[PDB]
Amino acid sequence: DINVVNALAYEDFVKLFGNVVEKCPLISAAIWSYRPFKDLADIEARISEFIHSLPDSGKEGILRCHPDLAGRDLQSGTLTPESQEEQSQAGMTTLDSAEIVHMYRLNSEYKERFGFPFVICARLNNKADIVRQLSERLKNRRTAELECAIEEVKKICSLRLHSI
Amino acid sequence: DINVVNALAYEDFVKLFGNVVEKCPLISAAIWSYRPFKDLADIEARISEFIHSLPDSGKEGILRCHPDLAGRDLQSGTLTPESQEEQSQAGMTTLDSAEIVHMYRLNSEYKERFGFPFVICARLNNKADIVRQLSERLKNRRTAELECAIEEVKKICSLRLHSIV
Ligand SMILES: Nc1nc2[nH]cnc2c(=O)[nH]1
Ligand SMILES: Nc1nc2[nH]cnc2c(=O)[nH]1
Repeated sequence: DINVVNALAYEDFVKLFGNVVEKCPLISAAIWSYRPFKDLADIEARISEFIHSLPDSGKEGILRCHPDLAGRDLQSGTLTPESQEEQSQAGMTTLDSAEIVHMYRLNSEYKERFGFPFVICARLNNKADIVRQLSERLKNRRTAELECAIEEVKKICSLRLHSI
Repeated sequence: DINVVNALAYEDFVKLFGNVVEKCPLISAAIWSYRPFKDLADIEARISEFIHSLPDSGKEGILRCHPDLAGRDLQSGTLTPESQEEQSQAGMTTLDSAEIVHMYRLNSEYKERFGFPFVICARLNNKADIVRQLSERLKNRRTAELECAIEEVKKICSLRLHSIV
């Protein structure tokens, strides 16, 4: 109900929507300035516009706020509730020993190449697609990869928003 | 050592500097793109330029990530380690029932007017100073207050950085 959303104090709006972009409450806090919203699509569009207004470093920064697939946070049970649901859904919590090592190596190569973590919309992909995509995007030039990666962020955000 | 800072993996740089702007690790994460940093001043300069490049809503967003002085999070013991230290140093952790209620009302008026929390460099102000600032700044136009508040965020950030040093 967008009417209830529109009457939210900023503190409650930030509590409700503060993690639609992983560890970036500033982004959802910002868009509250554009209330009232027509609908959830309006909120989505504002978030996309905000991300797009950022310098490249800002986009890279958003990426760096995301946890590795199957990395330290997943293994240590210190993911945000959203990342935990997403990573479980993509098969990350039931990887075997060889798969864990493989994800480590792939993540390591990616982050060494690009200087931010590998991000892919987990809810839209299964385990096998994830590995294929890691390997494929590993071949991208940095500018093209930044665009690709941010598109994945925007997909994650849309799903998060619609899960609320 | 700035050499040691420059050698940090982004994951470690974010871990160390991720809260120099309250609940805004994104800012520390972004500026790592600009390494090597010449010095501490370069880091602060990159932080300042990043914030300045945001739309006004982004600057408001940053403000909205800060907890109220003496507010719900302080009472619940759920402030960030830095925020707790800053507010304790400013005398917010030893207010009586009356004071706790009074902080609430001035903050309510302010946030209703401006649409973001009252932010002041707390390590540079005592109990009384804070109230006077709140009452004076309540008079500002919104355009001006945003600029005033963001300057305070940058002061807080500067001192958070120096504490790490
Ligand atoms: N959905 C999703 N994709 C990711 N890509 C990298 N980390 C994540 C995560 O936590 N969730
Ligand atoms: N230093 C400091 N100033 C503030 N102004 C409003 N909240 C805070 C806070 O947590 N710390």
